[PDB]
Parts: sequence; structure tokens; C-alpha cells
Amino acid sequence: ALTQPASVSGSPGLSITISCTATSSDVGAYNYVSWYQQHPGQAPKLMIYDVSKRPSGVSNRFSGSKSANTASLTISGLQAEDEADYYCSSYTTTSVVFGGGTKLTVLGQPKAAPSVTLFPPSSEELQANKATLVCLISDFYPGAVTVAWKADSSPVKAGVETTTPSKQSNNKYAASSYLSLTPEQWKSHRSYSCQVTHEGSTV
Amino acid sequence: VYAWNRKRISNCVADYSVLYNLAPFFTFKCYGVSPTKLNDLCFTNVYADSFVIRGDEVRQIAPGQTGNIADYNYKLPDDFTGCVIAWNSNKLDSKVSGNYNYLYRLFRKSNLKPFERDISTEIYQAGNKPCNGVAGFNCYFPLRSYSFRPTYGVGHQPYRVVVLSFELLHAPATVCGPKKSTNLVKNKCVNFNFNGLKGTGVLTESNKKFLPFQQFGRDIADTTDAVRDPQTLEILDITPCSFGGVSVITPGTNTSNQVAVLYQGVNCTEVNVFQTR
Amino acid sequence: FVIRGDEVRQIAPGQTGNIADYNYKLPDDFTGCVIAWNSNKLDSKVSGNYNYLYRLFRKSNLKPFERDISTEIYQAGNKPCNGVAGFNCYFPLRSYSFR
Amino acid sequence: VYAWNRKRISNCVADYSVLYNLAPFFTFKCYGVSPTKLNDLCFTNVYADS
Amino acid sequence: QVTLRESGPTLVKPKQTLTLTCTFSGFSLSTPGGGVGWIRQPPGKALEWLALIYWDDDKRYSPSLKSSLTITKDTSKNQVVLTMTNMDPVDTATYYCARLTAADTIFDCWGQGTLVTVSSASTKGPSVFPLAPSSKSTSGGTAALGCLVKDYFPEPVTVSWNSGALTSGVHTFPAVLQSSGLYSLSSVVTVPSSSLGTQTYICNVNHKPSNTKVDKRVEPKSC
Repeated sequence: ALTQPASVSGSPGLSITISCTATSSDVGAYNYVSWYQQHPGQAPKLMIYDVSKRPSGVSNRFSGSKSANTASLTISGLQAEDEADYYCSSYTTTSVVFGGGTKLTVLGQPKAAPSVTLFPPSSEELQANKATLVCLISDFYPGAVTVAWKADSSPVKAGVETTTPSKQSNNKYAASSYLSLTPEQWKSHRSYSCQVTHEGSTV
Repeated sequence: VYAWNRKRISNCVADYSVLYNLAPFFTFKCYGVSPTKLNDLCFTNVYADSFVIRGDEVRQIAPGQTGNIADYNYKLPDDFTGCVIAWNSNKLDSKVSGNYNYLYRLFRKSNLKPFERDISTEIYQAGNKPCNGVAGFNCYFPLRSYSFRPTYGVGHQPYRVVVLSFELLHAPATVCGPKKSTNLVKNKCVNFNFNGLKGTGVLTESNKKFLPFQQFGRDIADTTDAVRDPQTLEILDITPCSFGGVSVITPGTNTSNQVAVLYQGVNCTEVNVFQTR
Repeated sequence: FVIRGDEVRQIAPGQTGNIADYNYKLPDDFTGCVIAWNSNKLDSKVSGNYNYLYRLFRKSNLKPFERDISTEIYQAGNKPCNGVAGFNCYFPLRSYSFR
Repeated sequence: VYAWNRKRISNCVADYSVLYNLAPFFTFKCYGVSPTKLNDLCFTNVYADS
Repeated sequence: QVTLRESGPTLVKPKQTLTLTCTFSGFSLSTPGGGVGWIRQPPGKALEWLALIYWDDDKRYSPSLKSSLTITKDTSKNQVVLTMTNMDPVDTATYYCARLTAADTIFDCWGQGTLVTVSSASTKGPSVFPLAPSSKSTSGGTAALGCLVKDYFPEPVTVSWNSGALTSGVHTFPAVLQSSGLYSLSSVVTVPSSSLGTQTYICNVNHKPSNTKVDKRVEPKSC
């Protein structure tokens, strides 16, 4: 198949390169090689095929070459809207290999703070014993949060851990809070305050 | 390969400049008259063939070569006056696991005669044992299948070859080029070019009884003495321009510098003046 | 031209890096000889030599045989950086401290 | 399989018409030369693996 | 331009035959060198080619999987159909059908993707209960209201508050898999407290595998 680097880092404005090695290249001459781009939540679109040429609708920031047997993707002028997975694909003797993945992490952004939003449950699910209070938080750059759901007691989560990157338009990592509030213990809980701890600023 | 097409074109204007602005044709080896000086050339009958071969086999389309496709699939005569056009077609004639829609002939009794299309399927019997519907040691299908995989270098990639066979003989031309025409001036020694036949001379209305099927006319030598106008169907005689020898009568440089000129072959009306024999 | 020691291999044709995409690129059909030698004896100085510079930020990749001597501030994001060197806007030419 | 003994055959007349008396071979494909023109070409030193 | 849309049932019983189709519009499949293929993308993994058809009825499949992958063309109605048998709980992935324009352009235009999650579970009825934007959400800045659609096994489900208009605002974050083997979404809209009490807001759940679209709203409550 084709091996690719797992994680590639790049400062905004510089240029980084990918490596599409041979890895027991039954591809032969390695004539045709196409690179794709797949943002989290969208479909992979072609960025550069036949690296000596480029398709229409792609800026000059993307370019590629292959010295002897390894194809490289040269992406100059990195921006915030470039953190996506890239794949090199060629023609094998009996199939069409797509290689591995390559995640681009463009550092150099201010650490955002997550806003807490504890939406009160409407008076429709409480009559059916479905207390499912939510403390959905989002808009944070690091991506490592730990909610501390507690009604003035031992803080527990019980299902809040979800590992959702959610690389939306603002490129800020989101979260997803879900509580296991017992339908019978809802009367005992005064308000069930919500506290979220962030990276760096743990308070 | 074994079923190369042949679409003869006639009675049309051929502008070969269109082929240059097409896909890169880095095989335009005109084994014939000329690659560049081709638009200003009238033809009689042009036969355009087509076939798809590998990369290392394009060099066998030249007039006179050995191999497997130049001896049993498609052979060109040694007097082929034409142009062979080929280009790398490894973009639509190739597919995963190889394309099996292009078959070529491998085994045959004798060498293919020039311009022969052998459309047949018989098990070649190579020896004693005669076969009926099976294939073994002396029997095998003569039509092998190419393997056009998009994985090899350019040595075996499919190459779409189109060969244009020209005739260029004394016949009424039907396929000329994009060159324009002019007005016919008879009584003047000028440069004429009728269907490629260049030259200079005086054109006069000849009283020769040209048959309806005859166009050119030659004298005791292989020189065009009369040609029929391709537009108005008029027979004109081609008389050469006014030439002749020149002699200088010199009494001697030591004596004087006056000299006399003797135009040999002139009647004093086509150059004191004195007419001699 | 004077480059850094870890960038001599970026001069050979068909190479990618920092001076071969933003500063000086040699054509792939190069028909010459590259000659280099160590010059730390007459170029290095105490506290670094801030006379030699090199380009770090550029929109596109430099074409072969192009001498870009411009010094406009590199613009990132959506803001119209005129001359302010903010968080996303930096100076194109940086100094090669040669200690 | 891994101990194929190569027989370096040279300086002789290679008559390929004696390989038809054995059991019917399942594969007789010549990958690069013509079986019909095999009895006409002159080789230097033919090697035979087993 | 080229528009490659997919269809077919996303949720099915295990050990069956899928009927994932690919309705292509904007080009003719009879062009020399063209073709439509299929690419698999497991969650959190890389791409992998499955099958590919051409303009001359040539059917190329992956060398690993040949006893189940059976593709066919229906150019009469422009709908490429893919069928695969022996469904195991390892094939759960988002399938894509991309057009192969030529050999040099390997799958230039792709589709949108259809997730097929079939291991053990059947469909589940979604419970739609919007969260009332009470004084807590009002005084706490933006009174974000979100429908609490939960208790559903199939992952692909779209929501949009007041469909047609208000394209932005909705968060639409990925669901969370709890211990009940089900999913739950709480997509809230970023509409502020300017005018939300006298209007109507419905997130328009589109749980297609269950064939259920419950549109309902809520009123401001008092804690």
C-alpha cells in the first residue's frame, strides 16, 4: 500500500510537505498519483491529480512532485481553513490503493474559553420521568475539557465523555454534555449546578 | 490491432494545421514527402487508417521493420509516401486489471503482405497433430490480448496510431490544402502551380485533342507540356520561358572597350540591330 | 548569495524547503554548477550578524529565476493589515543571526 | 522450491521437438519469444531451472 | 456540474444484501474513459476502494472482496446500483460513489456519503422534546433552545430550526453514544432573546430510517 505521516504540524504562513512512500511498491512506475482533502464532516474533494498538473478551481497554494518513488504535497501559505486529512491514491496492479491518512494541525491560535449553557428542562419530560438536563459547552481551542456536574456533592459525569472534535467554521473544538439525572432524584437536587474545567485555566 | 479501420476521405479540403493544436503528437515522423510543407500540396486519394499498439512497438510502423505487428498485424510498403501519427493514449484506453478490448495477432503461417487485413479465427496448427476445436502444443489461438494497465512506465502503454497513406500520382486531385487561388494569366511567362505541379513558362490555349479522362500531357521526355485547368476545365500548353545563349564579340581589350552581344536563338524580337542565321 | 549551513542541499534542482520556495529556486533543467564554501571566518560576529536576511512568509511559491525584493507585510486571516505587525500579520523578511 | 538447480546448457543443438512425448503440459507460454520462431534463433547459453 | 447523490436504506438486518444506489446527473456514462466507482471510509480510518464500473460494461472489483461485490449499470435511468452480500459488523462505514473521469483523474468528483451502521440493532423511535428557553437561558446571554431528540440507533439524522430560513445559528454537534447503545442530539440555535417568545421554532427532526418527522415547540417555563 502507501504509507503517510500520522500528524504534520505547520506554522501559519510557512510551507509543509507530505510523504507518499513506496512501501513495497507494486504500483510500477508510479505514474498517476492524486491527493484529496477531507474536512471533518464533509466529502473528500480532489485537490491535485497528476502532480505535474492541477485541476481547475484550486489555488496555486497546492503543488506536488515525485522525485524517484515518493510523491510529496507542497502546501504553501497555510491558513486556518486548511486543517484536514489528506490521502494519496495510485493505481496498483489489481486495485486502486488510497494509502493512509495525514492530519494537519496548524498551531498558533489564541486559547479560547468555553461558554457554559445549562438549558433548563421543559415541563414535558419531567412528567414522563426523563430528566436529561444538558450543559452543552463549545468554542474552545485546546479541546480537552472535563465537566463537573454536581448538585453540591461529589462531581460526576456519567456519559459526558464523548471525544467530539467538531471542526466547524470557526475551527474551535466543541463538546457535548449529557447528564444521567435520575428521574426520581430530580426533586432532591436543588439546581444541579454545572462547572467545566478547561486546559491551562483549570479554574 | 488486427481489425484496423480504413476511412478513405476524398473531395475535401485538408488543413493539417489542425493536428498541431491537438493533444501532443510526439510521433509525427512523416516517412514521406514533408511534415511541415504539407498544406500546399494537392492529393489524389488519401487513406487514413487507425489502430492501437503498445509503446515500444510504434517504431515498427516505419516502412520496413521487423517485429510482430509489422509482419503479422499491419505492414507498410517500402514505398509508403505518407505520415504516421501516434500519441500516448494511457488516459482512456487503460483500466484496472488491464484492458482486454484490444487483441493482436501473434501466430501466422507467412508474413503479412503490404496493406492486408486478416479478419479470421483459426487455431494455428504447428506440426503433425491436427486439431478441431481444442488447443495444445501445436495448436493455439493466434490472437493474444494486450494488457494495458495504468501501472507500467511508457514502454507498453496504449498508443493510438493513425497512418495517412497518400498516393501522389497523375490523377485528378480531390484532396487539396487550404491554399487560395488566383486569376489565370495566359500570355506571360510566370510561375504556375496547378495541383502541386510547379514551374515557370508561358501558358497558351493548346489545340490538343485532350480526352475527357486525361489531365496532364507530356512530350518525348517526362516533362509536363500541357495541363488541364482544374477549375474551368481548360487545356493549356506549357511553353518554357524565353532563354538562349549569349556571345560577346570583343576586338581586344588593348584595342578598345566596345563589345557586341550575340543573342543565339532570338529573331531580334524577343531580347545597331541585325538578324543573322 | 549567502545561505545557512542546513540549506545547501536545497540548492540542487527538484528540491523543496524554505529558500527554494520563497527565496531562490533553480529550474529542474539546470545546466550549471553550484559552488559553495564555508564562510564563518569572515561573516560571523559576536551577538550575530543582522546583515543577511531571508524570506519566510509568501502567498505563492517562487518561480525559477525570480528576484522578489518586496517587503509588504504578509496578510493572513481576513483583516486588511496595512503596516501593523499583529498576531496573524508578520514581517516577510527575517534576519539570519550568524553567531 | 528454494533449491532450484540451474542447468547451464550451452554449445549444443536445442531440439525442442522432443518435449511433446511426455504428459500434456498445462503451461507452454513463451513470455517474450515466439514458439514457432524458437527453432530458428541462435542463443548463447540457455539456463534451465527445476 | 456533476452531482453524485446516493440513496437506499441505511439501516438493515445483518447478513443481508445492500442496495446502495448512486443517481448521477450532469454527465453521460458512455464517454470513453469514464466510470463510477465506490469507496469505503470506516469511522476513524482511511479510504479503501471496493468496486468500479466503466463505459464498456467492464466490472472491476477489489481482489480481497469478489464473492459479494456485484455492481451493475442502469444508464437508461442513470442510476448505478451496488450490491454486496454477507454483511458483517465490520463493514459499518460511510460509502461514497465518485466519478472516474479518466485514468489521470482518479475520482475527481465525489458524492456526499451514506453511513450504513448495521451490526445488531434495529430502528428506535426518536423522542422529540425541545428545551424551553427559560429565564436561566435568557439572563445567561443567548437563550439557546434545542430539541432533545434521543433514543435512536441510526446515526444519520438532520435537524434545522425553521427549515428554509435561518441557515446559521444551529450548532448540530455529533451525538453521544451512552451505555444504552443509542444516540442523542441537543442541537441549539444561536438566536438571541430579541424575539423568540411570540414566534414558533421547530428543529425539524429528519430521522429517515425511522420514517418520523415530529415538529413541535415549547414555551418559556418558570423554575
